Amino acid sequence: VPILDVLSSLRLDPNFLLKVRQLVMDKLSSIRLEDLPVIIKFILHSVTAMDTLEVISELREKLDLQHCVSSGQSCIILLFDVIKSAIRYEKTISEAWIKAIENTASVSEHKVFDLVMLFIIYSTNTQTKKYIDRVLRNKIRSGCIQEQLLQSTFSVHYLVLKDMCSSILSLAQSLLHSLDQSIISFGSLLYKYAFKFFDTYCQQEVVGALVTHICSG
Amino acid sequence: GRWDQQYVIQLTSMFKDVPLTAEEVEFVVEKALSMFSKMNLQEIPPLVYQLLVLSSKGSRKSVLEGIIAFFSALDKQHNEEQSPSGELRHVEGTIILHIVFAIKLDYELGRELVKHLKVGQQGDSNNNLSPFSIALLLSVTRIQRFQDQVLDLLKTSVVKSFKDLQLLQGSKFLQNLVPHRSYVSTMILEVVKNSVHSWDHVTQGLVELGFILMDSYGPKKVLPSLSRMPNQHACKLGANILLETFKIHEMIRQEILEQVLNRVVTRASSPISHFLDLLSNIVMYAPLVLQSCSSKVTEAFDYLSFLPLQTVQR
Amino acid sequence: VLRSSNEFMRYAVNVALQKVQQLKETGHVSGPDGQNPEKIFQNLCDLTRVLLWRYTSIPTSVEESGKKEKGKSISLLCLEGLQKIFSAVQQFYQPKIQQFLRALVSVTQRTAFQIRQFQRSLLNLLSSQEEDFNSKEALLLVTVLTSLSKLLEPSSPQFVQMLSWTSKICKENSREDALFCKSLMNLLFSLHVSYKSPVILLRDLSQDIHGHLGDIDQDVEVEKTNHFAIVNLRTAAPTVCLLVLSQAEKVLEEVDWLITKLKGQVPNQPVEKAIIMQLGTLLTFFHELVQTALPSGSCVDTLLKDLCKMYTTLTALVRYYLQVCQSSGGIPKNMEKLVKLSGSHLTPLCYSFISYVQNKSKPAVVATAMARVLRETKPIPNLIFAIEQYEKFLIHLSKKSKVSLMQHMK
DNA sequence: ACGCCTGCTCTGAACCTGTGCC
DNA sequence: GGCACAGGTTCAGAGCAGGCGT
Repeated sequence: VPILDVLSSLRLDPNFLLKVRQLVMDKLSSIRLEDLPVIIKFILHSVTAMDTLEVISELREKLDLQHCVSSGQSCIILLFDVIKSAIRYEKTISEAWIKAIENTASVSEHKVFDLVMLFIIYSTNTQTKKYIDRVLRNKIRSGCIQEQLLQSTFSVHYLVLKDMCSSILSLAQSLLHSLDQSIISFGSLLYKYAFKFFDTYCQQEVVGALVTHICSG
Repeated sequence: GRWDQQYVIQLTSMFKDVPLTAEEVEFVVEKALSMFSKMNLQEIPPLVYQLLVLSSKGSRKSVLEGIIAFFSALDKQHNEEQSPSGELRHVEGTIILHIVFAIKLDYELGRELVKHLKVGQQGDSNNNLSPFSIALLLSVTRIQRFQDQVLDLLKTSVVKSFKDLQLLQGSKFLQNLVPHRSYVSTMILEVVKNSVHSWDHVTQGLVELGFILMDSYGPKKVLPSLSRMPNQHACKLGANILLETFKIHEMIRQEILEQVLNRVVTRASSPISHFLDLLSNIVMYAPLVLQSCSSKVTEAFDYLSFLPLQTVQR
Repeated sequence: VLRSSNEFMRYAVNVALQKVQQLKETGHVSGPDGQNPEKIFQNLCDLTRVLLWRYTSIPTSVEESGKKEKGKSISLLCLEGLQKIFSAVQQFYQPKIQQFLRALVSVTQRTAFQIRQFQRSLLNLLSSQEEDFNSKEALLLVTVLTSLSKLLEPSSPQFVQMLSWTSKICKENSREDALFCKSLMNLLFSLHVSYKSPVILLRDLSQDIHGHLGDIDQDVEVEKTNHFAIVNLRTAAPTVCLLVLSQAEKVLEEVDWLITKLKGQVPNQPVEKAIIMQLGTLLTFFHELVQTALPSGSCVDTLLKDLCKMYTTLTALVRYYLQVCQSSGGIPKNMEKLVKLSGSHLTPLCYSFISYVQNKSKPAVVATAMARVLRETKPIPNLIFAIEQYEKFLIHLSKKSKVSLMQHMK
């Protein structure tokens, strides 16, 4: 942690700083949880326009969210916030995140984080709204993203997503207007979890949009 | 024949179940609309609901032209009386919401509304739109399909408001001819003034709208008159709406502030004078707020080595 | 000690010019108490008082300096510093323009009182000397008047006498410098238009231009200095041409907008009559310019371009009368009149001028030359195009209101 | 006749020539 | 003949006018 501060404020060669950055990420498995946040910011300040996929790709593999479990959930939130603040501020990072999830359409063993990031990035970043929905259809059609993922997301990460109420449902409304009962199944399950876990306002919006289907669709 | 003022609504709920033609539904509803005038206000909303569900197999142009022409007259008469507010705000609102829950199931309802509220040529926009038409649109921005369409109209109209008036105020010949119909910033602001009685849907649209104008027409030509002034003027407006909005609606003034900070912070990739100039006058009017939003200014400072100097200073 | 050394003075002058220029570019100047707007407002006005007083107390005719030091005359520089002050207070401190003139009753009366001074100064500058007149100081007096003129209220008595005086100066004086003349006419129109349409004015300039330059046919009698005196061989030829047609454009800008809003509608009758009266008057303007022997630069292009834009407005008008005239039986004697002159006087002289200009034919990088000449070949056709597309909507109009408007056309 | 794409028109910036003066 | 201001010229791109699919 402080080392990180010092090596940020010393007068150095960049290749050295890269080397040490990887000397983090190999042991990113191995940080005590509290300390995760503070590193990750550095990594996403240690990004140039050209370093991006490489680092996110490794990180997108490296990062778990499964491993990390009341201080746990608080620290996880801190995490997503820090990310939240990064992704807020680099158009380069948001686009590249998604290009380095869809390049992992291949292994149908890709993980929880690859939803939560989309939903976050949909909510947070708006330029991408078309793109996540394209990817989400293309990936779920492929026999990737399914139940076991989406169930797992809203059983542990409700409190993350509570915030992204309106984001989940903009999506759910985008999915039921489709063909292919695989897609519409997902867009439904969306509504079921949305209505189970969120606020009463979210519940009202669920039934609101259900009616809208029933009378138009 | 004359309708029993008491149960005119209940009679209009009967043509709901009969199969009719266009001419038939049109005749019955234009009479049900003649009847708003000779009623109490609090029963107009459910009548409007039972008009719309009829208008689903009938005239929509007519239903919404009626509600709009009626409330347009109402608000003008409330204005020149000021030169029954605490409930006139409940009706306008409840109606916008009741027409929302319909355009929700009836995507053609929305399209006919929108066609009705086109600028097209600017002479239709100086008889069409209103301080009520626009609360209604800026509720409508909440429908997922409809947000975008709506905003785009408002924004582009906004500019002409500046361009007519700007080109008008160059010239005396033009001022002689036109009897000056209140212009579009004014109207949008009178919404905001009306807003107080807390129809909180319109707000999502305002805030959305407001940063659209500044993000759109910001200083970047400046790091003419034609491509300059009705874009600065536009920007001013964005700012003007939000500051006035921030003053009124204690609920919103968290996420005006964050949405500013957002655009302030990582850029100076692009200029941001305007956002800091707003940011001033936001915090100048009521800076208790940042006590409530303290996490967010904390994590503007964590970029306060990378930020350029003139920004950081201000 | 310091009053003996003239150089010391024109230092502390140049310094002041540097301060005010610095304030324009950034909201603040250099030193301490150069960010606190209050203090800058204080000083500006405190500087102003003295700079005004110098110029007042000491004219430019009391010099013993010669050309080298009259290029940096202490008088001259103080008016340039005035100009930027008056300028840059309107940029920032538009609210305190009252406190600003309280340093020198509403805003407009103080305006007039302050105007008269510079007005008379300029007049004495001009009236006195011809031989080697102060171009610069006369011109930037004109510029200060222009900047500050825009603070008079447009219906005020002081505005009326300003315009009267303005146009009167343009009507009397010779003044061979064209950039000078340019500045006056600019100021005249900028004032004039926010009282009324500037159309007779354009007419008058064109009649004087027609008078002075001569005529296409090499036998038409023209001289009309009588209207406006600040028009020359030198002046009117590249300059008052571009401006007089520039001001015609702003006419037809308003007329295009008029017709867009009118066709929205379908109040009407008065607006049509007004538009046709406008168009009739400035069709006399186009007449005098066409008959003129215009040189072949932007002068000829901007006439031919504006004849296109005259005809395009006439196209929008005729196509307007087609939508509506089917429903009633329209085209009142207003429009019949306009169409008559647009055929009888206008169109055939369009042909005789363009034919004369293209008849007129009296080292080149091949690429640049090819790019230039095939750019410049469009507008003789765009005029013949624009005319024939007028004639189209007139044949359409002739049939679809039951009046044969081709009985007028040759 | 409404939606989508392109290309044209404006706008000012910077470049370097072009010509007048000493 | 060199020293200097003004003009016009090419550019470079923003941002909307209008031809062309359903």
